[PDB]
Amino acid sequence: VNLKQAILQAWKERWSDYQWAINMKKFFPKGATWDILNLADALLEQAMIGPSPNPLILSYLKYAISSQMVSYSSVLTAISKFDDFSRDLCVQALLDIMDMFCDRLSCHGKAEECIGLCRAL
Amino acid sequence: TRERLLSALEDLEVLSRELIEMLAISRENQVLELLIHRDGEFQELMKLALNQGKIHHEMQVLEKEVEKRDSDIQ
Amino acid sequence: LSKMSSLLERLHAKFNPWSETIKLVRQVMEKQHLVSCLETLQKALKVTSLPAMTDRLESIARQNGLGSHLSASGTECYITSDMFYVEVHHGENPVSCPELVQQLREKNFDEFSKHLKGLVNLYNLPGDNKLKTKMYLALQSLEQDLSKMAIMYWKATNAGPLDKILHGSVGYLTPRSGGHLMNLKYYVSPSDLLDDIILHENNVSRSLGMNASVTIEGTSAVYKLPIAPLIMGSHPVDNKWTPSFNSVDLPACFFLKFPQPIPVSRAFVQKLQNCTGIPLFETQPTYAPLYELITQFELSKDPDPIPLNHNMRFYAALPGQQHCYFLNKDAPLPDGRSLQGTLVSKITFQHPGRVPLILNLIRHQVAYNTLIGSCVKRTILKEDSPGLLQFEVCPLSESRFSVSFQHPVNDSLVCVVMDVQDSTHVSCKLYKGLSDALICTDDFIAKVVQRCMSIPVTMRAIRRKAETI
Amino acid sequence: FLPLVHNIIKCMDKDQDLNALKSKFQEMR
Repeated sequence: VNLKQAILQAWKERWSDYQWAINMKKFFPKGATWDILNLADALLEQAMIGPSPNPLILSYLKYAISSQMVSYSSVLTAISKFDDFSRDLCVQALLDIMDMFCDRLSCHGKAEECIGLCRAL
Repeated sequence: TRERLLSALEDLEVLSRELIEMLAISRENQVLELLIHRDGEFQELMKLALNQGKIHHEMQVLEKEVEKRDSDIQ
Repeated sequence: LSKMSSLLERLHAKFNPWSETIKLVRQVMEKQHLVSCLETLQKALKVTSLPAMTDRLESIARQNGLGSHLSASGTECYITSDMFYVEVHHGENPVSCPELVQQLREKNFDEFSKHLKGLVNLYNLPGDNKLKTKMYLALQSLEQDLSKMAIMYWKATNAGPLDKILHGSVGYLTPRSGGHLMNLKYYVSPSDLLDDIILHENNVSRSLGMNASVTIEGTSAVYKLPIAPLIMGSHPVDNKWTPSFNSVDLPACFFLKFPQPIPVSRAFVQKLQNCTGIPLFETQPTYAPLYELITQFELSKDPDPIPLNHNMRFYAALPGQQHCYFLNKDAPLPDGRSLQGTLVSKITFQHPGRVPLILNLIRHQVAYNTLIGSCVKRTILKEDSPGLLQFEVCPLSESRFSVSFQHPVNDSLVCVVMDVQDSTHVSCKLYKGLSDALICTDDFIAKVVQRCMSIPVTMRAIRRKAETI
Repeated sequence: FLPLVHNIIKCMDKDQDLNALKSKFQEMR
């Protein structure tokens, strides 16, 4: 039902990232580009609870960036809302996630998405 | 039961003799295990063997008494 | 089959006698070590009166390849090297051990046989002759020093036996008796102190806990060891050791053999080396994930024919609720290498000075193994629809691990990161989202764990406390 | 019975024919 419950079921029964993608499609008929539903926010919240991120939900977010499920703008905003900064491991994970899409950073959509990418940068 | 005890006795004697003879020729866990198994059979039924005889003597006394009683009654 | 063939051979002999066989043996004699060994076997099964029980003691001698000389019926002596003892080299007969006397007076010749085996193993020492006597003298000095160090702790604090075992200099120490060498009890796990609420008293069982044995063993390299008691002068708090040279370069070192090999992590090897310096594993052998080795140690404590085939997904059943724990070996540590460790059976220390430091590191590694070990179980939890709460253990760093579980009331994942700072001390922090229901108070969980035992158990308390609120 | 057999085995280990004959008489007993 909620995105938190779907991600958490994906953590409970060990789902590989593509099986997570399929079952995430099946749980939600309207895709809504997954950014209306804030996929990046929920994945970052339930990945960055420990002192070190659990590699499962980070694998889910890295697949959801490398495959184009989630726009770069929602990821950059959800990265921007983290701070805390006392943990170096979560910060290094966020910088590897930024190392994925940065230098590429190419929106192919409406101009409002490009303005959103500007504000997100 | 008597047959079983006699068979155990014969097996024990032959196998013990064979093991000792092989030791003598040199200067046998199979034989050893067989020995302990029938030794347990003989020992457990040797306490029985002794009591059986005492019980048999008692039975003979009882039989004599019964016989007398009957003959007297007749 | 073989028995049937033997019966057929007996039938053939009957057709052919025992007297003839005896005559044939006599002819062969007129015309060995295995027959001697066979004698001991059939004399061990022999059990009769006191005369034949003295021949059973003679059987025990040749069973362990020992030499027996008897003066009168009362005294018989088994003699090899310095291992000479009499049931009525370089030392007086030490004691009339009640242990050995009780076993012999009662019908336990088997227990006496085990005790001789222990004595023979202790003196399996290679060396030569005068060197063996000196090497034994060094072991005697180490034993005296270790005993004094234990006495100092008892004088300084009148601690109960449990405190000494869990947090004391050296450990509960039983002086060597007969074959058994000195045993220092490094740790007594809370779950195993309780059996089916045991109070230790001074009657603490030899195996009721984790025990390590101190002994001298020959080495390829040459080392300098104290040949006389080195605690000539003792500072009232802790101990002071007079410096070496007395000492001699015997080709051996003191050892701290562990009866069951303890899985130890690469980080511990470095932390331990920093103090002693003696290479812990010398010739670098194999080094795979630590969590696999921890599972093998826990699973092999009780042996069963079917391998668990866990796939690192151990299932645990508890009074309330059902839990499944994934040990998550292969999770990268900050360095990028999964926790890797190798079983250690023998740790070698020249003097006891570095021993207090080495033991404190070992106690911490043993404690972490016990908390993670408590989860490993042989559970066939198949098709479990109710409960089956699923937790995963990840190695965040050497000495730290995270148990991750779904929030008991809300939906976000919540993780408790536990660090085994010391053998008896673990510090745990609950990580919970900004919007979440206060799951637990870190102190209440601690009280329940200390009063009871293990960590599969800690997760139950966290769930129950949250639900009660 | 078993004691006599063990005594015969001990005699074999020491070595006799007379003892084997004694074992046969023990079997008659």
